[PDB]
Amino acid sequence: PISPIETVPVKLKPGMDGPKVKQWPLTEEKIKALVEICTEMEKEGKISKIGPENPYNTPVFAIKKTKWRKLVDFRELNKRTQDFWEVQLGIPHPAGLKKKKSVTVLDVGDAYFSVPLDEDFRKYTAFTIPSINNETPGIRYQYNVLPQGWKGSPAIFQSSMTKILEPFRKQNPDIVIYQYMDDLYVGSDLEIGQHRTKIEELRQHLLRWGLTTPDKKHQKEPPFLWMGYELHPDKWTVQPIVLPEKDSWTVNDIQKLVGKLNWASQIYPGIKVRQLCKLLRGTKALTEVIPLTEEAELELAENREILKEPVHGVYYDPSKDLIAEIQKQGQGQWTYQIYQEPFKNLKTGKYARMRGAHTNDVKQLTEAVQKITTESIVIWGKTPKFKLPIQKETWETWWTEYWQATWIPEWEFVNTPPLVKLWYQLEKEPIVGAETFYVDGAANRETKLGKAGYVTNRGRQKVVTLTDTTNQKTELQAIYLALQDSGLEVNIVTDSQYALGIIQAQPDQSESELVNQIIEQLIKKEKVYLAWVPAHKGIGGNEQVDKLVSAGI
Amino acid sequence: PISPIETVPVKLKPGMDGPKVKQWPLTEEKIKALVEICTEMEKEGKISKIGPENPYNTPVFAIKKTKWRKLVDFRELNKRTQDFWEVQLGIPHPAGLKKKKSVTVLDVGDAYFSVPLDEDFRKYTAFTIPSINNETPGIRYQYNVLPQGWKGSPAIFQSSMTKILEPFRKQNPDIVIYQYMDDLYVGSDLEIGQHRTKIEELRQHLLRWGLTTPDKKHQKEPPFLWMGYELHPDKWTVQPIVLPEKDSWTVNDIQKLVGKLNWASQIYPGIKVRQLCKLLRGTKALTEVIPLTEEAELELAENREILKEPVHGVYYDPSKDLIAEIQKQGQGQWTYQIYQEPFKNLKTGKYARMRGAHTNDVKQLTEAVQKITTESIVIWGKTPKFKLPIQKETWETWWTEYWQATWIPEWEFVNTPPLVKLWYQLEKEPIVGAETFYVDGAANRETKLGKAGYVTNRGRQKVVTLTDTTNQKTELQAIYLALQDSGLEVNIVTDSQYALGIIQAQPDQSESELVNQIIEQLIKKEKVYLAWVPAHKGIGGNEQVDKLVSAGI
Amino acid sequence: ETVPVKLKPGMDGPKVKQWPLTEEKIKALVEICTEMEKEGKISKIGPENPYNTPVFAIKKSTKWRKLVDFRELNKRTQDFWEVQLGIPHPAGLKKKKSVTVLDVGDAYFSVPLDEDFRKYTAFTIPSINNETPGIRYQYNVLPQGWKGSPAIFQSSMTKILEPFRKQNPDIVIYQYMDDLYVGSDLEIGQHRTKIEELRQHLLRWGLTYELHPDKWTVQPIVLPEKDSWTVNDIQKLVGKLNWASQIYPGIKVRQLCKLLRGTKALTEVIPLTEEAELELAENREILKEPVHGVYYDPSKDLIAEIQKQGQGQWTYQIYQEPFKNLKTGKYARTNDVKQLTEAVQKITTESIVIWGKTPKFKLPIQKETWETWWTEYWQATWIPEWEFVNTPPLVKLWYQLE
Amino acid sequence: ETVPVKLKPGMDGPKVKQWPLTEEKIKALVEICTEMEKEGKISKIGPENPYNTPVFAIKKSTKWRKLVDFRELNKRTQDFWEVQLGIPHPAGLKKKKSVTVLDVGDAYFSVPLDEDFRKYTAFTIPSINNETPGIRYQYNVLPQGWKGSPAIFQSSMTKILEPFRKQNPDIVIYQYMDDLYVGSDLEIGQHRTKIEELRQHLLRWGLTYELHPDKWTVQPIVLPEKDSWTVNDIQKLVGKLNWASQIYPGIKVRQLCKLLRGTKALTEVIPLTEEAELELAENREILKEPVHGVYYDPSKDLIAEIQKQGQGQWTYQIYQEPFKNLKTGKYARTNDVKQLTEAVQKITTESIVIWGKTPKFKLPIQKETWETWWTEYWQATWIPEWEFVNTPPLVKLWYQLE
Ligand SMILES: Cn1c(Cn2ccc(C(F)(F)F)c(Oc3cc(Cl)cc(C#N)c3)c2=O)n[nH]c1=O
Ligand SMILES: Cn1c(Cn2ccc(C(F)(F)F)c(Oc3cc(Cl)cc(C#N)c3)c2=O)n[nH]c1=O
Repeated sequence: PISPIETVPVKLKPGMDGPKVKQWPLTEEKIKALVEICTEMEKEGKISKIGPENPYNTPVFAIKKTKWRKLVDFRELNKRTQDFWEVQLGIPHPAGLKKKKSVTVLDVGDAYFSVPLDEDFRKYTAFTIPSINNETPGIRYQYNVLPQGWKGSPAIFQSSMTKILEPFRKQNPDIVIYQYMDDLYVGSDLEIGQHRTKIEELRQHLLRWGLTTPDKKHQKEPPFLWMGYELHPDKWTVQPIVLPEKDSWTVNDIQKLVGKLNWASQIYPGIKVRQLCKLLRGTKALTEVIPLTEEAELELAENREILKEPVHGVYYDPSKDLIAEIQKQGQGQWTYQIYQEPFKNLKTGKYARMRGAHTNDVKQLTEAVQKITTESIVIWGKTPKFKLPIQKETWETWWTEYWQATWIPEWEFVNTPPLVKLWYQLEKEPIVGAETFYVDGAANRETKLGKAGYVTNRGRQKVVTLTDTTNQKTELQAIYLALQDSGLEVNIVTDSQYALGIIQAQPDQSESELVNQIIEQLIKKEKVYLAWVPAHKGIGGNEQVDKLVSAGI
Repeated sequence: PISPIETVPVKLKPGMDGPKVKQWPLTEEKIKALVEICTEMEKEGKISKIGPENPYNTPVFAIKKTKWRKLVDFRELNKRTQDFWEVQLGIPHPAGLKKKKSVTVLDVGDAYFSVPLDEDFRKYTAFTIPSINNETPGIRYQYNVLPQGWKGSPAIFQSSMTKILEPFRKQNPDIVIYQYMDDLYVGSDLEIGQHRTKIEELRQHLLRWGLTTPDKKHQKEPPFLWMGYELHPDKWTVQPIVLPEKDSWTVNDIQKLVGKLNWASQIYPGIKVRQLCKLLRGTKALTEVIPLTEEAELELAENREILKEPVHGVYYDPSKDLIAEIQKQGQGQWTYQIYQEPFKNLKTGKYARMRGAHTNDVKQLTEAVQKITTESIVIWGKTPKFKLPIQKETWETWWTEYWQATWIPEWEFVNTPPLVKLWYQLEKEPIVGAETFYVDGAANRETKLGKAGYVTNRGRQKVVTLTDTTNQKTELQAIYLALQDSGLEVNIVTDSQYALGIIQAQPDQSESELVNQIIEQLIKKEKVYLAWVPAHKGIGGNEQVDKLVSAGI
Repeated sequence: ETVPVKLKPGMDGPKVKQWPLTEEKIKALVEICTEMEKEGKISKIGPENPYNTPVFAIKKSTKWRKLVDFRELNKRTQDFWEVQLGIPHPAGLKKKKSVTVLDVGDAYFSVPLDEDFRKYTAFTIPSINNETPGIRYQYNVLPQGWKGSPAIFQSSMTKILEPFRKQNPDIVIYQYMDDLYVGSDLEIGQHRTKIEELRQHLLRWGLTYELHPDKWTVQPIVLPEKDSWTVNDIQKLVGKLNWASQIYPGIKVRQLCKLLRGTKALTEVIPLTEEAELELAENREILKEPVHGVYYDPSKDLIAEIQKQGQGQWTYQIYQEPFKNLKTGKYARTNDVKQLTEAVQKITTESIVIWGKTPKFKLPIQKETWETWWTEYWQATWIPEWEFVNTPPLVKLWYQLE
Repeated sequence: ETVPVKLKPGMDGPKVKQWPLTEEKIKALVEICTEMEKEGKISKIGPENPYNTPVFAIKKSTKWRKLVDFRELNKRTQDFWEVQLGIPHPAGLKKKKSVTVLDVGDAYFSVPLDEDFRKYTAFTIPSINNETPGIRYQYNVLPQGWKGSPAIFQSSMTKILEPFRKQNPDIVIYQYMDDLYVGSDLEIGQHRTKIEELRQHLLRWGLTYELHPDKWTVQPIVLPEKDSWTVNDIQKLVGKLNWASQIYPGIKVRQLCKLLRGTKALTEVIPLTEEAELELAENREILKEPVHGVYYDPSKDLIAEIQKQGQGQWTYQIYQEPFKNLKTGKYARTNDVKQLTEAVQKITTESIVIWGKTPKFKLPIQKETWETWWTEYWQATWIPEWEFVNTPPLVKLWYQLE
């Protein structure tokens, strides 16, 4: 059964002509198998016989199981075929589905074969069943339907199915038709009666357009085991997850484990993968065994505990609003839950990213909010109302004072420790009755040797020497030096915009241990006033500390 | 059945005392289920009843399927238990197994339970079945055998099984006993008769030490489906690999695909994952769809072709030598095969790494040789003889002239294109009748603005301005500038050890597009002589180009 | 009668992905597009069209409008609209006391689009939770947002404006994309009357703020006036002045640098000298006037940099060569993204008026924040090119106000 | 009678993984260990020992020897062997005309090891293809390779050496790890006779090259002697001299720098001046003598840097402060790893003789190459600490020879 639908006019890439790939002579068993198969296909209208006037060729192979299957190597035709529009933007998410009284799963039968192919394109799908020891002219065919393995098949199928459903979608607007690959997912809030009736009008309308679907007896019933999920009639979950137990974990065993955990994190709250991902760093062989660290073993144990009892997700109610709750889990780890009615979760998730080298929890929380917002727009067409573990005062202080434009949509504070806060604040003006440290750092580009030091207005001085260092590393050393030797109240003068930049952004975590040591000093202090001067312009204490660090550079 | 073997003296971590974790009151169904299970275990000698004089406690849970199972949360005991020696160094590789006439698979029955536990440690495994609504003193037990989920169980089991096998290993040195988890893999070159006889003496010797194994009827027969491999009697392979076909590939679908391909690359030659791994970069959501690039689609197609027909691996012959053949596949991609008899492969593999920012094929080949050497020592206890796609002249030129100590063990050239070669060579001395370019680059640390230029001995001059640049970027711009404006023969004078370093190592590929443009210029040239001078020491043309670049910095 | 449009050789049409849109915006677009299709302005398309341009819904008024992002298609058709059919930019427009902006985009619906170019105008209406594939369409007529539309239509625009121009020879009319910029030296009442008159001329052909560019006075780099100056204050001043010398030729700072001698406390009061005060004033007089030596090169791209000053104020600079400022300014007046959106539109309008080109923006915001939210406050029918930057800590300080 | 050994508080014993070994080396170790176990020197151990130290098999002679890498255990027991039981280093040893090295490691087999320290000496014999778990063992006696062994045994060593020392008061004997360094000013025949005499004293207690340290003359930084000098050659010379000034105090280069004026060709001949030649010779005379101001700080680690010079030659420098060279030198004489191994042992021997400490090596080789192969050529009973570096392109040039 092949659809009477208007074909899609396919073209080849500009400046390109069809494939002319020589057929490799095959064994006798392969040639017979292919003749059997091609005669049957030709009989059903799938392929049609051609003459040797057609100049194109695409290779063919036959493979066994004890049934024979025809394989066509469409690599060359695909390289020459035009680009098509991207099939899907993304995949449906269960948490995005409404609760429907009745739901029918309709898998289209031999989908690609039920769809014609542009007349003027058919020639380029030419293939040759070779004769025994390639002595006589081989049998030559071309496709009439969409060939399997060809670049344009997914796209043309989907568009034909779209054109076909278009009128029925007008006739029944209260019927949900999800289009996914060669499947239709039909949901309605009618009684079993009117539903089975509505399914049949669709099945029939589909048949008028040469498309076959299963009947009430061959029709699947919930729970649907779709794409790694279980779709029950009033709940959803991820499919059974089994975490293996090993004496020795290879790179492959951990990669697989991380994947299953990540997949489980869509509905099971508090899944953590940090310590486990840390092991996969500095990549060794796939069969190579990685010893589990205590922190990785503890992470695996905590996960094992979450998964022991099964958790499910709820469906979407378009009338009720969406609430997103976020919690800080640990070292750059965040976890969230989206519900409408507390605490019946539509979905869960995690955020554990590194947007830079130096950040704080305020930036990480803002980043997580953005990511949840985006995801919500995709799944539900709207933004959630957030419940965040940050006081409105902490947020307002941060955003007003920060150089970067930042925004969180409708949100409200929720006392769920650990709370997100700023761990120190720089002074807006210099401290009276505080020693002024003029810091500097210089490193030789050749020797990679550097010097870090300070000169104070109280006469004090210091210089340390550093090996295999940079100017940036020495400029941070000089600030740290100034924080180590000063009291609880300092005025620091640097000529480094780089270090100034880092510190002013109020980081609490860093990829640098030097920046982490600086952070600890800043938290211990009562008052710190950082200021900047241009370098090599003969400015105060800065010219003095400059000659001090430049010695032996 | 519990082994009469001498126990292993377990300790707690210094300064730590046992767990005292309160038992959570359970439902009646859970308490009954646990009493049923614990009475049975106690009857078999697995657990023994204690009094409330013991101060330790570990939580217990019961879970259903319709059978009830006892779960013990040993997280706290594990945190307090001593560290043990690492169970296995790595996992056996099939290509490392000899071809044995007869092979028996012996899975030990309830392994952990068949092994006692240190008397003085038993107390710390205390658990409490709570009473109904925690009213009366709960039932209290402690383990006598190795508990499941406890930190020391894998280690103590393996060492007990080692001590047990030790005498039998003396009595039968010609019998291969592979120890893996709670399994023994026994192979010999005896006739079916003497083998079945030898298996029984082992089974009996094991039983004298309270360890039960299956009998001839319950004994598994080849092909063995072990750890993702198929162990046939004279060949081995990876287990069936099915590459899914999708309209839309999510981050999760690609991660799973890369994994299966990587696993297939152990025996299927020429597997490529570069383009597919490129897609996984700049990490998006696990359910987020990634559009396949043309280069990724081509890579997927090529892989699909390799896998269509099944490939197997051969076993190891200790008398014959090992040959490793390496081929350059593409953009930092390498593939290898290890055989003894051409071309009957023991195993295959790939190398596609980035050991730095700038490399060449000579460094990559040396890196691949090292990795194969290591792997061979692990699997077979010896190094292979290499067949490399590099002429002995190219290798000798490279190693003699390179600053780094480098070595390839016994190797021989094989003409298998693409051949590995050096694409350019710097002059050992300055060129007569060639223009001398004195190059320099300077960038302001504050503005991030830079200037790149040159001054020649032929009077020529040039200066370009750069945005959001560094000194390193400007110093490479200045060299590129000098290569763009010069003829086929140049003498370049830089003050940058950094750029000097890169170029002298003769790179052909780089993480920098600037370094790649420089590379193209160097290949086009006939002669290039690079030299270095100290900066800011008032040297020749260098002081002139220094004032030129310093303008507006 | 269609004008044949050609892409730069080796350059293919846009293949830009569609941003997720809210239910509200999707419904608004389905209704708009259902009507344009009924009127034959756009047609549903097949999979054989691999091209795509993003579509959004704005308010611009309490009615939903369709905004198409032709930024990619514009760069790819650059030859056609800039050299083949360029709309010259009048230098007089920036000189007028009042400039009014009128949307003329509805004029493009009349003129059909070259049948062979239509595929490049493809766009998709997304679908919540990927229920359905998107609704795909391409243009049959000149589209709003494509720079090629006014390029083709400029001959038809000249005929429409011929009487009005002839009767008001001192009125400058300039067409940028979907808008008409109308400048005059008339009193505000007379100007507003001539705009209403011009709208009547447009009304006969189916076509249905003010800005005061003479009053566009650049914000100079401001130096403080003080009684007592601390070490901290002189250090802040030398910092600000040392940087201004990169832009302005003739900035001296040695007399100020002289005061800063030895390892001193920042809080310590330092007395002013006669030559330091003279240097302070000579630089103060320079910053007042525009920077000497900076000229617009019509072959180079314009860049705009914006800094968040807090308290609802934003500063900006427009240049082609970094620090070689063609214009400087400020924007004032809740929401950081709304305020930023607002400043972006203001700066763009000023650049269209002064040079006939939009600048490439360096935005002090995260890509994702900006991408999720800019459409909630955007009201212009064009979209400038943008990139995301991490503002240097000192640039904000050096461009501060009072 | 056992001496109680204690780790630094908060510091646990070594948990170092075992390197894959070839079948040949595994068999060699199984046979060695089977015998040591029979003699009660080592015992098979249980899983309750979480500690591990790498084991290797060398040749050092055509007989396989067991080498245990106690580098980690040594750093962890540093307090015991350095301050609690330190073996003083004689300053006179480096002054003797001949120093002979004798292995005394077999002496440690007699003395039992503190029962509570034994667990820390754990090591594994690996298994090809992970057939079996490794064969695990720990020491019952003082182990060869652990710095605590000569520390404990030094009282027993003094008794053994008391007669020989008393009869040869001008013979210096020093114990470093498993070796005895014996120095004298006697003629080579007399020296060799006194060594044979000393071996007899050792032979009564169960104990069974030469170096010429007076002849250790540091390779100075060599400046070329030339008729005609090109621009290239002066540039190479100023480069070499500018760097030497960082090490040597009193290096002048301005007279040489003077010659390099204007944008000139590298191949162009430049004539020498009277003051340039005087500067060239004054620096030449300085490099001859050792660097003034550099002294060994016994509290700091020693570092050794090695450069590959090609043609079988290698240069090296020993310092504690970068470029503050305590010693410089060269090694000459196939295989890069073999040659490097050879130089490493030579430099280490010289450092043990001069300071009583091994230096931390910066090796111009890939971690993996070095780790796979160093054991094929290693003959010393100790192992120095090492790291892998990417040699600066110019350091090789500046330390070159003739
Ligand atoms: C299970 N279920 C529900 C949830 N639900 C709601 C609506 C639809 C609709 F038909 F509209 F697509 C569903 O159909 C789907 C959708 C997808 Cl993405 C995959 C599969 C499969 N295999 C089936 C659906 O599963 N509501 N009631 C009930 O029984
Ligand atoms: C299959 N096979 C062979 C190859 N071979 C050779 C030796 C052994 C020996 F017993 F020694 F371990 C084998 O036993 C193993 C080893 C491992 Cl790692 C896993 C499994 C499983 N499940 C079985 C073995 O499979 N030779 N002959 C033949 O039939």
